[PDB]
Amino acid sequence: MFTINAEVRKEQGKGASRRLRAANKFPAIIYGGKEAPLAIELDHDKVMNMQAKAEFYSEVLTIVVDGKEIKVKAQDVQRHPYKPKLQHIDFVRA
Amino acid sequence: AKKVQAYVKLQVAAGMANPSPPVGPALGQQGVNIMEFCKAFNAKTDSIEKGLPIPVVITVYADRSFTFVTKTPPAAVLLKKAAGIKSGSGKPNKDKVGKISRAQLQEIAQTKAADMTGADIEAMTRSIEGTARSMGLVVED
Amino acid sequence: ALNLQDKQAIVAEVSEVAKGALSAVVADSRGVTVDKMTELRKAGREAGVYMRVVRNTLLRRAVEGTPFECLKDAFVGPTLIAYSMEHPGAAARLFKEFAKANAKFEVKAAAFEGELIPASQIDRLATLPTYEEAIARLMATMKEASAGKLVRTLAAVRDAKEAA
Amino acid sequence: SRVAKAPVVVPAGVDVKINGQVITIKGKNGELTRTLNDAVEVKHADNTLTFGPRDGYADGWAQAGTARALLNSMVIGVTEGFTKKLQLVGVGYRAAVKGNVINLSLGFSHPVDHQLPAGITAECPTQTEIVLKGADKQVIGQVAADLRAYRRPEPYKGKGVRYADEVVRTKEAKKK
Amino acid sequence: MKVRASVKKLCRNCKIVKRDGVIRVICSAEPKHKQRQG
RNA sequence: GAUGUCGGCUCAUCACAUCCUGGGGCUGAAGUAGGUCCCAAGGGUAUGGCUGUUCGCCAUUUAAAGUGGUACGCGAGCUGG
RNA sequence: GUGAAGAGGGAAACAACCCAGACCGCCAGCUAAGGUCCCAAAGUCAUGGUUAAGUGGGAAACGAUGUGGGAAGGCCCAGACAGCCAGGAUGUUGGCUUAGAAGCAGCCAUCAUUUAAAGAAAGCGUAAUAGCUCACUGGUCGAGUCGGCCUGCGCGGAAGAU
Repeated sequence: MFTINAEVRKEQGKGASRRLRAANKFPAIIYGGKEAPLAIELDHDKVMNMQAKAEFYSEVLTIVVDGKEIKVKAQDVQRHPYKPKLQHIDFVRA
Repeated sequence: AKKVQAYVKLQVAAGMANPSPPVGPALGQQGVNIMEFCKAFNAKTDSIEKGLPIPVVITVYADRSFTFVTKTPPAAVLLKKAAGIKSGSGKPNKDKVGKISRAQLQEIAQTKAADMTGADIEAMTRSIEGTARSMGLVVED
Repeated sequence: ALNLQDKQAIVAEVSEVAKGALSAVVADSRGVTVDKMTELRKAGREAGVYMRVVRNTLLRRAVEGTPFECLKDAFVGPTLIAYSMEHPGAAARLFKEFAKANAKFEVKAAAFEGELIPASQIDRLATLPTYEEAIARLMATMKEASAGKLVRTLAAVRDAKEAA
Repeated sequence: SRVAKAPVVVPAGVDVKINGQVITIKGKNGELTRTLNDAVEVKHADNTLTFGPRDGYADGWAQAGTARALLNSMVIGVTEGFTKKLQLVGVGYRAAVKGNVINLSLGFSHPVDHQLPAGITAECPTQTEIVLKGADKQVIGQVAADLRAYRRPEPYKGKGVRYADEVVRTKEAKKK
Repeated sequence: MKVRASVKKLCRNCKIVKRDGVIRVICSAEPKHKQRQG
């Protein structure tokens, strides 16, 4: 359903990641296949109102980063300490 | 509140609406004087049998003006009669207390025809099917 | 767009028949009342005339999706439509059955054999023998004027010479 | 919100006079029929009323439907004259008009001295039935609302002064 | 009527209306529903 | 190197989550009356016995016999029991 | 860490708080935590968003039809969503139960009819038939509207010795 965008990591680690969530972004990853793990940044509230309809999980994702598309389905979820809001999501290739 | 109900219900034998209890409370509550209704009703009942329930559907307007429609005897009365039963089972469908043929059902249907809204004489039969079904008569093809 | 199909199907279902009707009648009631509707369902199945009560929302999407003749200027506001594709006279009689239980100023328009009929003209028009009874009355009008009238006149002159 | 976009188009020979936020309706057969927008701005234009947000506010839609409603109400007040027919159920109460005075009983040993405002008038056909006259939709119901205050249509046997929106639903007695 | 706290719909004609800083249940079906604090 | 205790009188004072008149909703409240019930500190709010004593038991007043604090009010006042 | 074994600044103040570690003298400037209308020294600061409770600047469970923005999306002038108004029908006051038991006292059937259409009924309410709202049907109606979620702000909950 959803057509979203991503940036390739300027900065990685816990120190890095707190300054993304300060600016209302968070990180993510696309693993699987014969090919390398694609580490990405997303925007938090770009997805937060998408995954409010169940179509985020029933249908595959258009995620474009450095103009590359490989298609993606959701995996297990990392959550903030006191909100169901997304601290980090895992993804698998489709 | 205007205090209107459309298509107010009665089912009563033709010669017994003088007392209020056979008629129940609802006619009073829509403002139809029970005595006045019984007189208006008697003029078309002289060809009806004593004790036999006659269907009556009333519309009452806001200003307590009323009009009243009188109907041919029930499907429920005719089916009890044709089956030789005084009363229903009180349990529909799972308890059988008799059976009724499609060919008897079609005659029950033709006696109700002028009230029936159906476009086929079968359509009519299918409406009275469920009257047989409520009273514990199985509807055989 | 709508999420469900119900509203879009029913526009096509009326449009087919409503372009088709040889007479139709577009009327006002805004709460048609079920006592009347049932007696008009009852005598419509005698004449094979069909009747629908229908929203101006359905009809206005009908004017957009489909071209109409002689009925579409009358689809604004509260509307019943009684219609026949068969027996044109009975369709126009249906409004005289409804006028027995209702107000007669309520027609906005009619169509008759593709003619637009205004709200004031139909009340004369509508007496309307059906197409078989009409054709036979026209056919008698010409058979009579051809040879019967000639003789009427040839008699009337012989009668004046007859002296009493 | 459908009704904050409504342009009204006020009838012929009604004068709707704008001091900005006080808007004043005059015409034949009455005086002091008026409306105040206080949160929102109403421009009158030539006759197409335009409703929007006011300076020094944050608040939205709240007074803009009211202003449309209340102005149209007042334009019909002076144009046709608003509905007049009042009545009451219950023995021995009355509402018999004699001049500026509405005559009633409340069982009291003092005269009740229920009186009509100087800006309205009334008459009576029969001793429990009232006909009120004026061109203001607010006032006629305000003097009715104080005459009902402690004689409001009861939920049980319905007795009260009856006009406009009414709460009575009827009850049957307790089982014996 | 009970004074209460937390405002709820007592019936389909409880409109629920904010008078001053407290939400009141105000109904035009039944006077039974006039709930004082919300 | 002394912040020292109980109950009652006299004399009090302050909090209202009001004993009562008062204004008002609901009611399975017809009205009445009661059940349910909100605002309200303004004002009135009983006595003899036995016990160290509040509370008790008993006789008794009036329409009535309240709620809470005060070095658990008040021994540089009293009974100091 | 501080006091114990330290002065000064800020907190309505204090023997441990937060900043800071008094050699003295100097009507000297900057910075910290903290502040910037008057007490009282400095911003009634510029731009945008929003509430109307002294929330702010006092705390929870809890709740709803309190109120706005936002992005993503269904509905969406070809007519919305919701109310208000009018229709709510044929068998049929089905069978049992009963004073009548009739959509709404109880229990069983949970159906069929001409229908563009009306559940042998979702919820209310003196036991109840009632009165009422309700989809669905059609008016009024000609523009925003609602479910989910992010988010600013609210609420009542929050009654006592001076």
